[PDB]
Amino acid sequence: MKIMQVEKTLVSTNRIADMGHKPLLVVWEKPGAPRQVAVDAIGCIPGDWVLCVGSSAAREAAGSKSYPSDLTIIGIIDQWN
Amino acid sequence: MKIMQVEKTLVSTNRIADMGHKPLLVVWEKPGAPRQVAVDAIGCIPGDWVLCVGSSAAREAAGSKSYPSDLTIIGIIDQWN
Amino acid sequence: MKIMQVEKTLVSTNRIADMGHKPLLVVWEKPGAPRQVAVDAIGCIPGDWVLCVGSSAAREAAGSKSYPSDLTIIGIIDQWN
Amino acid sequence: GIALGMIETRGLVPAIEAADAMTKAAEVRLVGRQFVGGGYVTVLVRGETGAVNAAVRAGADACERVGDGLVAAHIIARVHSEVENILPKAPQ
Amino acid sequence: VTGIALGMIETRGLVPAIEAADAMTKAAEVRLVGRQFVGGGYVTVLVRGETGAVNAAVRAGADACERVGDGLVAAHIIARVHSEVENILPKAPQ
Amino acid sequence: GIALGMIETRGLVPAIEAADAMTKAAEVRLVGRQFVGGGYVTVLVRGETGAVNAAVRAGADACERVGDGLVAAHIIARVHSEVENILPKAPQ
Amino acid sequence: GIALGMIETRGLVPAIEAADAMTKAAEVRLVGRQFVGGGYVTVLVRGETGAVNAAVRAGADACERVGDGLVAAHIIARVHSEVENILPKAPQ
Amino acid sequence: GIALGMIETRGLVPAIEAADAMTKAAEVRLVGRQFVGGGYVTVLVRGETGAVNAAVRAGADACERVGDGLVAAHIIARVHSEVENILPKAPQ
Amino acid sequence: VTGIALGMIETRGLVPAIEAADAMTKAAEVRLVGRQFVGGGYVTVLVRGETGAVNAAVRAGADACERVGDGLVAAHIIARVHSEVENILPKAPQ
Amino acid sequence: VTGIALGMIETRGLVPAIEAADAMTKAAEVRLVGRQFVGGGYVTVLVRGETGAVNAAVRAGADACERVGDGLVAAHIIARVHSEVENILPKAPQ
Amino acid sequence: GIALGMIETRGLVPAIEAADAMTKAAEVRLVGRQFVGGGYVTVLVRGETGAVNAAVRAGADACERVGDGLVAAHIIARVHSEVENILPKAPQ
Amino acid sequence: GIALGMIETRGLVPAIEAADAMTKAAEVRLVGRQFVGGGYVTVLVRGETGAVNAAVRAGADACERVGDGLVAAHIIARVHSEVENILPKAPQ
Amino acid sequence: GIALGMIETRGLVPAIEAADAMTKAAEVRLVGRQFVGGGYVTVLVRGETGAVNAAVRAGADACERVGDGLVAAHIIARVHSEVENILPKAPQ
Repeated sequence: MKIMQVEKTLVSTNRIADMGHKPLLVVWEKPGAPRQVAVDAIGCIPGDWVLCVGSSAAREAAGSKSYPSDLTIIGIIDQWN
Repeated sequence: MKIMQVEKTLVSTNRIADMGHKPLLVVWEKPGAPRQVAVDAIGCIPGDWVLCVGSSAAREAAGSKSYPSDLTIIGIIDQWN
Repeated sequence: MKIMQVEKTLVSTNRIADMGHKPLLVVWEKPGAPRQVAVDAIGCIPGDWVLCVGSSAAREAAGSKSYPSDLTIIGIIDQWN
Repeated sequence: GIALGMIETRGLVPAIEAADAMTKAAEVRLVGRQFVGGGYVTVLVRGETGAVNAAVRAGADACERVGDGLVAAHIIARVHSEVENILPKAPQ
Repeated sequence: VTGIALGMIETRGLVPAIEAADAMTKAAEVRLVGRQFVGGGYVTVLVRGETGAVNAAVRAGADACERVGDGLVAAHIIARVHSEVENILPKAPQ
Repeated sequence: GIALGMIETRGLVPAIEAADAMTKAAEVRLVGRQFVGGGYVTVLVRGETGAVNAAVRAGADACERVGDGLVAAHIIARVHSEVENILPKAPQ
Repeated sequence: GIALGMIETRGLVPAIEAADAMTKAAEVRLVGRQFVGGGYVTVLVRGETGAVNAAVRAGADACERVGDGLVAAHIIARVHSEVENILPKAPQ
Repeated sequence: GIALGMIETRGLVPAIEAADAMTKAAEVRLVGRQFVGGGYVTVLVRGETGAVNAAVRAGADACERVGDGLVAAHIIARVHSEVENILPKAPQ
Repeated sequence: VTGIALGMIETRGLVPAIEAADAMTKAAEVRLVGRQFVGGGYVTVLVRGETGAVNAAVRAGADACERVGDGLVAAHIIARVHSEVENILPKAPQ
Repeated sequence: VTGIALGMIETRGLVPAIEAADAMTKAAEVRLVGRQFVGGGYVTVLVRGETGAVNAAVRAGADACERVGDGLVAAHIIARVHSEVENILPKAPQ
Repeated sequence: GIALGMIETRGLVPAIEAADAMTKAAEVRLVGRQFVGGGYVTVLVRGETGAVNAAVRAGADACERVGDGLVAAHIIARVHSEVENILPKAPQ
Repeated sequence: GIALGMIETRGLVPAIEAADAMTKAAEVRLVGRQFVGGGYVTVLVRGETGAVNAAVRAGADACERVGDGLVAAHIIARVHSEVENILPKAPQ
Repeated sequence: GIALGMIETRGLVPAIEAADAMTKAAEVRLVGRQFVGGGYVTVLVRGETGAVNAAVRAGADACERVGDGLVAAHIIARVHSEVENILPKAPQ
């Protein structure tokens, strides 16, 4: 898992129906680092430090074994800087 | 698998219930390297050199086929520097 | 798959029981490159150039569908420099 | 954006969860939380049509299983000028 | 008491809500910030604090009020509240 | 005394009967009557622990059969200081 | 942190394993190991509420299957000042 | 107050939980925690009769389901002067 | 309070023993001379006094503690104690 | 003998514990650092050493003491002990 | 204290036993013993509410099995001033 | 002799009987009597291997039927030097 | 390291495979290959205890399915000084 900071929300209206209703967030390891998009399974605000899991675990973390995700937020770190 | 050094513990109170009771540790390949978070399946102290497995093997190493993990500590290296 | 050179052996006495009896080797793409640990499914000596497979294929290559490995040596290259 | 999204719940806890989920899901503005009466609570957001669509879907998903649950989740992409007189502009 | 996490408990009637508020404040280091009469008999009590404290408080309050009067309706925790929702969250009980 | 007694009823007539019963049964102070909504009415008393116990018992017994009846009867021996902010001080 | 976590086991080996697991899981301080009598052993930790919660959960999970097993795993987020007089401050 | 409250549990974790519950429920003083032997643990409080009644009720309810559970919960309103010699004054 | 008779009550746990001691001292003119933690959960309380007083006290204590906690184990009276046993009998409760 | 790994064996009674300690110390290069009377019949013996030595010692001790007296309760190994637990671990047998 | 405790028995021996039990159980004042007629005997105590509750409970338990037994055990937390004229002040 | 004999019994009377039996049966030294806890008692002797074998056999036979009986009887011909630190030297 | 590991096989091919697997698995030294007689062949390694454990496990796994198979796989962590006189120091 990686420690990442939530930057902003992301909306894709024509995304595939397999994505369900889950929201999407733009995350990076630090400001200026390469951007990635994660499925928000917790509900996070910009500036939050979050735990993100990839590989096949992200699919089940996002809701189902066949969910189309390779990066899912699974928790907010209590204290981090 | 990767050889990494345990830095410190990590707590996420609002993490998803699929994570169970397993503890989390911050690991890196060396001091100053990018940080990662692993599920501690062994029980390790800071400064320990540990073996970490990713991909789908980390899920089963952490306890179950559907566990939400992509990095799990599976052993402490007997002698390493 | 990656071409890597075997450096030395690695022993973790308290490793999880799911690892079975398989030995572990330290491998790198070249001397001085970042180190990785692979399950030795062939039997290799230091200095050997070997073929290493990752992802979910390493699990089955190491012995079973649920083996905890993300890097397994699956052959020794006949001639390489 | 001038689109409108609203979610109605039974009780205040699912309504708060729905509003939180919507505002976290997209760039929408929470313009009202109305105590309808008899236990109904409605939360309303404004924004661009796609943002409101995403926010309402996420909020309905989040609040479906909280408390006494969800009653309605609706999106109006183009609001007639007459309805703006009954739509609140800021929460209280 | 610091922290920006939010804990909410909804009950049917005021007596279980008061019991839940007492249980939460006794169980953890949280601030009682509001009691709201929703309508139709629903009453909601809200607390603020750190995430762990709010978690413990909400658990204790739900357990305490589940058997009082007409019972418990909802018990929820939000670790981080969006700034938009703070406009509809009460700041002092009054 | 700082103990808290609480009786909730369906309707106002059982609530008034309960308040009369408690205040006659023990030396307690009637500090509030709240219209909760949906027909619930709550009456609150303060006093010493034993007085409040006796008063709540008497009030529940008196109001259990009046009108639509009694919903809850609860005693809190020692109230946390935070909860004091949501309790009325005088029966306005 | 002033929260309190405790784990009770049958025997000393599961208690030691539980204490080790808790202290490895979170930033908590082991303040006592008590031989209760009749085989019971209790280990107590102090720290911030979330840290103690994580530590106690991990310790219970770790010590459940060791020796004669686990008896109790409890967390008290806010300890009354009276109980501090019976809580140990450092192990022996 | 000179009433005496007493809760006996199997193990130390339910005893600590009971002590916390009583001291939070009423204005009572925790005067002792005794390791009886064989796993029994007893916690004693002193205070006014009604406060002690409320505290013992709360402690029994809280500790009945923790660990190996509750053994006894007893209240003595007025203690004979001879019995004071076997009761601790402070929780050492 | 005079008398050299001995009254003993054994219980499982401390709460029934304390209840028995209170009952004995309230019932008769006896002195509470000791509470002993035997081990394994046994607790014994001992009183001294005249034979009739000790008899009444032991009866009352057994009746009172038989239903408290884990209950009563033994209730016995010795009218005259041999001087050898006084070496193992406690003199003050402490 | 160096090493900071910990090996523990719990038995019912002292005779199996002594047999286990003898077996461990004969089987591997470990130091016997303590024998503890837990209460209720439990006895625990603790050894320190390298991880492999402690593993071998604990295996041998469990095998040896499993059939002596009232038997074996627990056999556990901790490769690295947190510094907090060292405060409750004995340093010398005595 | 101005609470009133009352125990009625069939015969004088259970009444005396009940009076002894209440006065030993709590700090209450025995203010009267009345020969009602037909074999009824009533004993009355005054004191604080909790003390009177404990005393009446103890007296009922003690006298329930003595002689012809117990008839009634009642507690009035606060006595109306008119009723004071029919209650004895001292046990003549 | 440096062999070690060990007899564990339930209670002290069988332990004393076993110690008497071993010390009478062979030329062994009684080096300790340990109250293990929970009723277990262990008696330890030292001497030459054959003497210790005879002594342990005699002690087990003698104590097997006394009181609550015998738990274990074990002989270690040669004790590792590390184990000497947990064995008593004199029967205090 | 002074630990000892040995593997016994039926035939020389599984013995050679076992020795190769052990020496490849860990940092151990092959000190002997003994033709026991009747087809038994034994290979012995020395090293640190953990290294020998890993080597023996890997060698047993490797040679289990070769030729007539494996007979024994054993690890002695601490070798008595007497056995060193029958242990070979270097292969032939």
